[PDB]
Amino acid sequence: AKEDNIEMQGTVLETLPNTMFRVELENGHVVTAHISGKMRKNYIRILTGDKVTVELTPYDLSKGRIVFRSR
Repeated sequence: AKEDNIEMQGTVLETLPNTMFRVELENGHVVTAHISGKMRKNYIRILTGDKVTVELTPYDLSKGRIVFRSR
């Protein structure tokens, strides 16, 4: 409605500790992201350079998360 979270994704540049994504965004900046928890165990597998989603907030632009497969 007003301050909602946007899907606004990237290129995986690192696959981080367990299965996370140090992603270069569509805006040109590096963000830390995880996938959305749910699909991890129907394991929809990805590596260092895959087409990730990365949803983020209005306020905190340094982070993100693979919501639904959009790129």
